[PDB]
Amino acid sequence: VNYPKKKKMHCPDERCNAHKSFKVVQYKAGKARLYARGKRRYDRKQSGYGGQTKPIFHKKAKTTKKIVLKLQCSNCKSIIQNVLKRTKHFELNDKKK
Amino acid sequence: AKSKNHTNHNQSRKNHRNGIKPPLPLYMYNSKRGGWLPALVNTRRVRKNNQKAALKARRERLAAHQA
Amino acid sequence: VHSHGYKCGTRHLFAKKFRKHGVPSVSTILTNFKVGDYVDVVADAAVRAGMPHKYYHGRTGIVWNVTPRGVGVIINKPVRNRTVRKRICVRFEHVRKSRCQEAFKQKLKDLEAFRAAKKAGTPLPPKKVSTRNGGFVCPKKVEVLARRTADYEAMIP
RNA sequence: GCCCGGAGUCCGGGCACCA
RNA sequence: GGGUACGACCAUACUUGGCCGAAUGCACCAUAUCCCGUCCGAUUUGUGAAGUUAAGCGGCCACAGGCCUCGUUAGUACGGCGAUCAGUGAUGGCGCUGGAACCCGGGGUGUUGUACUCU
RNA sequence: AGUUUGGCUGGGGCGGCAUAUCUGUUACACGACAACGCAGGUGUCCUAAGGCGAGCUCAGUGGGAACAGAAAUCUCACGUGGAACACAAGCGUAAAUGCUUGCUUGAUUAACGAUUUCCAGUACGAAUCGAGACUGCGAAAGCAAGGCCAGCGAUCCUUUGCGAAGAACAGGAAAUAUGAACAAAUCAUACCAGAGGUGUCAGAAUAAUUACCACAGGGAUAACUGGCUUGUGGCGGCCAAGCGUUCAUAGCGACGUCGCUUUUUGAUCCUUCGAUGUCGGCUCUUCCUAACCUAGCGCCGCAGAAGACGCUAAGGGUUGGAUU
RNA sequence: AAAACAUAGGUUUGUGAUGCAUCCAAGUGGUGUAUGUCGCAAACUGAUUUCUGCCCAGUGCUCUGUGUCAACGUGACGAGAUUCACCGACGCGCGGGUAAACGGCGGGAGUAACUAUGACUCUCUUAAGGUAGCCAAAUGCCUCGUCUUCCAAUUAGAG
RNA sequence: AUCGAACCACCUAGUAGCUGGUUCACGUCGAAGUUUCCCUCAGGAUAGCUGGUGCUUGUCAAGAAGUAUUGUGCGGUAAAGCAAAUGAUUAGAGGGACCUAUUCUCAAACUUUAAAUGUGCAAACAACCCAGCCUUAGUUAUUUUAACAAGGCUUUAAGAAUUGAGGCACCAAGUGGGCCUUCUUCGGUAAGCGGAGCAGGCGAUGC
RNA sequence: UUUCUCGUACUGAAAGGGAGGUGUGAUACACCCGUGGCGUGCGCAAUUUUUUGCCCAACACCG
RNA sequence: AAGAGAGUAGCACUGUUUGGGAAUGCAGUGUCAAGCCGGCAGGUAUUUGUCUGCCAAGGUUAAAUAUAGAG
Ligand SMILES: [K+]
Ligand SMILES: [K+]
Ligand SMILES: [K+]
Ligand SMILES: [K+]
Ligand SMILES: [K+]
Ligand SMILES: [K+]
Ligand SMILES: [K+]
Ligand SMILES: [Mg+2]
Ligand SMILES: [Mg+2]
Ligand SMILES: [Mg+2]
Ligand SMILES: [Mg+2]
Ligand SMILES: [Mg+2]
Ligand SMILES: [Mg+2]
Ligand SMILES: [Mg+2]
Ligand SMILES: [Mg+2]
Ligand SMILES: [Mg+2]
Ligand SMILES: [Mg+2]
Ligand SMILES: [Mg+2]
Ligand SMILES: [Mg+2]
Ligand SMILES: [Mg+2]
Ligand SMILES: [Mg+2]
Ligand SMILES: [Mg+2]
Ligand SMILES: [Mg+2]
Ligand SMILES: [Mg+2]
Ligand SMILES: [Mg+2]
Ligand SMILES: [Mg+2]
Ligand SMILES: [Mg+2]
Ligand SMILES: [Mg+2]
Ligand SMILES: [Mg+2]
Ligand SMILES: [Mg+2]
Ligand SMILES: [Mg+2]
Ligand SMILES: [Mg+2]
Ligand SMILES: [Mg+2]
Ligand SMILES: [Mg+2]
Ligand SMILES: [Mg+2]
Ligand SMILES: [Mg+2]
Ligand SMILES: [Mg+2]
Ligand SMILES: [Mg+2]
Ligand SMILES: [Mg+2]
Ligand SMILES: [Mg+2]
Ligand SMILES: [Mg+2]
Ligand code: NA
Ligand code: NA
Ligand code: NA
Ligand code: NA
Ligand code: NA
Ligand code: NA
Ligand code: NA
Ligand code: NA
Ligand code: NA
Repeated sequence: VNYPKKKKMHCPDERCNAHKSFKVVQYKAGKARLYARGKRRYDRKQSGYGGQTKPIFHKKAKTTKKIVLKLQCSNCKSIIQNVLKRTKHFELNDKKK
Repeated sequence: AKSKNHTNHNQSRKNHRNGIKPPLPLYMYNSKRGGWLPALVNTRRVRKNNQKAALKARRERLAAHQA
Repeated sequence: VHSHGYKCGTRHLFAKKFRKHGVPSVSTILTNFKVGDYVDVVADAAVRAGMPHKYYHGRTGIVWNVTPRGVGVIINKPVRNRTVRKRICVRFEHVRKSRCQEAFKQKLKDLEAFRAAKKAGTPLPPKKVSTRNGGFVCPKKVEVLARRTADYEAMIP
């Protein structure tokens, strides 16, 4: 599918409270932190002689992912997240037929 | 070893053993929680006034009796 | 493979009558509804918005809520060994006013008129007479029916 | 997912996997 | 006995052909400076009265189609309940009871509300 | 060395998916209803193929115009939808839900409002009726918070967004909280809304072989006999187009149609798994008749001889060897 | 009780002692080894005779100069935890060898004076396309193959 | 007398959704083999069927009924049709294709029409009228509507039902292999075969 | 008046906060013999050959 | 006027143990202190500044407790 690079949307912030221009970026997950609480616990459990202590999930079945868009207001720079339906190909063009 | 798949036998007799109970009467469980809001807010204001008039009437009836 | 979608058996149920297609008329739009009224629920099949589930087609109930373009109706439905009062929301195009109480109301009005006539001295209309009693029957002529043997040759194709 | 190499980028490799 | 505007039911109001149409009106009709829109003032838009009922419209008619209604088909087809009923069976009638459809035949071819109005 | 090596299933295995789901029919004119019943779909696609206003009418047919023809473009008339609406099917729709065009982002936010479908009246998915913000298209009434109904996902863990700056002699209507002896700056955690997935789709992390084999059980379940059935196998009737130098029927009998038998093999799974000894031959007795020989007969395309067909009749008889 | 194992005969591999194979919880521990390549350890085939063809693409084993791979090190920003950069071996990739290592070793058309057959030709294709030999054999489904011999007659035996 | 992992003692009364057993009498009641989820299909949880304890009441009947009647809604099976749309299909006739009107014969996934048996609602008191009155930040250009109240009035022939105890809880068992039959019905040549619908039985029961 | 425990008070992740009625005004003010109101409600009390009052327990609706 | 226990405590890696959770106790190896602004503890990691309580790395010691197949 094709998505515009900019769109006009309502900004709920008290500074705007109107329809403003929003820039569009695609969402990508951040890098997993060492010293996050879940990672610290997992590393403690894994050290020693036991082996592998948690499942690993080999049986993958889905071929797509949902698309998340980060929309940033022109003023007040607030970010709103939106979810689209799953697609195999996604692109931003901002140019019609 | 296959077996039965589905049946409705004996189900009607079981349901009528203690009978099909009648529905609830119209004067119970008759709240209007999910109704049209603008009318509900107006009704609440009228109900508050009616309660005030009920309290005053009993005050006057009692005072008349104590005479 | 039967499938249990929202409309799984409605080929003939949600179809318009012969030479009767179209959208709702003006008289349907100006109906007006009040809380406590009796209505019938029938799908129109030309208005896809706010259509009730197929179970509630041809069912009668009482309206409990009115919105700008919708009506809420209370309908009985039996489940196992009890009956549940279900609340459904439909558009105003799928409901009709019910005539299920017009006979009862007419009887009450007649009784009220009976009391007024008696207390005002108005003569009362005369009572109807049953035909299940006896009486004299004087016939001009009497016919016979005796299986005239032409019917036996008649029922041969 | 990491390092690359060869073509804003598709392939070939050597590694790494708690929804 | 009619016209126009706005309608309700939405063929007894539709389709084809023929004939007639006093007035008010409705139309066809004249033309592109301006508003407006088209390849083209054909449609659409703005401004007039030169002609005409030709058409549209209304009314009537047709062994006309369709549609509506009543009979007939017919107590026929089919059905609920019953039998230590008939029959090798396929099926069928009987008892207590409910009851159709097309073809076909007779009749009919809009009713009506609000306002301004013509005889 | 330790552990694992799906399920349903006319036994199990191979096959298939009836394992999560949508349409028509079976389904018996409310609703509900099974099978490895029938005919088909789903894990996608679309910044327009979403939203609104306006204008227009489709499929097809007929009459006409240089090259031009059955089929190119122009024109007139008829045209109840016989076209189109991303895809499977059903429903629906004509100054439109279809086609063209103009402008747009209602595919946003939406105070834990209520409800339907499956249903335990749980969750998930989908959908319906509302309230508030800011908007789009319209002269307006009005329509729109996706493309109508199939197109999707819990706990724990990871990751992103929101809790801008100032204002308040005090935590208040209006300043997010904690890191427990206290302060400054980092770091970590909590509360709310999404995302990374479990297709065995209410969601374990998983390869083979045993004829060297073991245990708890099962006639809920296969491999003999028996029982129901008779498609298949076997044995017969009825009709009569033809074959028989002519002549349907001495002897046959196609195209059709009606049966019988349980000496074949299938179909089923009722009995037996704390056991009913599973091929063939040897030996011995008895029963059946659909009659090979022996008794007595009819008929012939019966001259004689040898034979064909049929009737009563099961008393008696029915062999020796080579190969396996 | 055999057609199985062993055997003499044949071939291959490792190894010059601070070794090769290898016991073992451990030590100045133990075995072949009181030994020294005509030796010791590890495999395969199975007397003699006559022979032992082609394939290194796959898997394995083995031999030589720079992509990737860990800790330890060396520097940086920061107040520090944290973080980043460089260095970093065998091995794996690249390049050779090896089948008495595990193993493998083709299709389809046309064509000679009666027909048959096909010495000859063409085509697709492999790492190589089964050579010398032998066969309905303890290996051949079709199958009780086809011909001869043995018998009066043979799903048997032999050729 | 033991070997595809010896013997002895101990952890060990190892675990078993599987097989077997489980000891006096009488009395009052009395089932289910079905729904949804589960690595679930020889097992569980969950609803239903049952027992016990009741609670609140009534006494002729409230929120009563596997039944009628009257009124008012819903429907696409049986039948019928192809001289009506969709699909299949035979043959003459009037103007070799073609056209017009007919004609033989059909439909689970065709239909204009359309039953019987069914199915929803109503048939009075926590109610309906009649009159006047109050309130609201609801609607409307205002009245008028909408909603909540308060004090007075009236009301329990025509085939024209008849039967009778209403409502509400808490705790828990067994069961979750079913089978047969009238009628309706799918697969199969058929079956004492496999699979469904409404109802009644056996199981649990003799006479 | 136990030295501990259960209960008379709950709510939020936490820092923390914490529930009577009526009348009058827009940490407000004044009183305290008292069911917040409405509907259905055993029994008792009062009328007259029926109607009304208080309603306990319990249930529904709105503050 | 002085002093008060050094391969000790701490830190890194690895293993084990604990309710102890950015590491409760312990063991192996490497590294290895302070005491003219000391050291250890104060249950979320780091750097800096206060406050509170104690002063390890040597030794002895009745009573109130066990006798779960002893005499
Ligand atoms: K031997
Ligand atoms: K021997
Ligand atoms: K031997
Ligand atoms: K040898
Ligand atoms: K040899
Ligand atoms: K169960
Ligand atoms: K040390
Ligand atoms: Mg219908
Ligand atoms: Mg009987
Ligand atoms: Mg039915
Ligand atoms: Mg139905
Ligand atoms: Mg339009
Ligand atoms: Mg959808
Ligand atoms: Mg809105
Ligand atoms: Mg929509
Ligand atoms: Mg063997
Ligand atoms: Mg059995
Ligand atoms: Mg036995
Ligand atoms: Mg025996
Ligand atoms: Mg025996
Ligand atoms: Mg022996
Ligand atoms: Mg040799
Ligand atoms: Mg040899
Ligand atoms: Mg090779
Ligand atoms: Mg092999
Ligand atoms: Mg070569
Ligand atoms: Mg051979
Ligand atoms: Mg042989
Ligand atoms: Mg012999
Ligand atoms: Mg031979
Ligand atoms: Mg025991
Ligand atoms: Mg037992
Ligand atoms: Mg009893
Ligand atoms: Mg599971
Ligand atoms: Mg149907
Ligand atoms: Mg029929
Ligand atoms: Mg249970
Ligand atoms: Mg039993
Ligand atoms: Mg009996
Ligand atoms: Mg000291
Ligand atoms: Mg001591
Ligand atoms: Na079952
Ligand atoms: Na299985
Ligand atoms: Na047979
Ligand atoms: Na005989
Ligand atoms: Na040998
Ligand atoms: Na090689
Ligand atoms: Na050869
Ligand atoms: Na032979
Ligand atoms: Na059992």
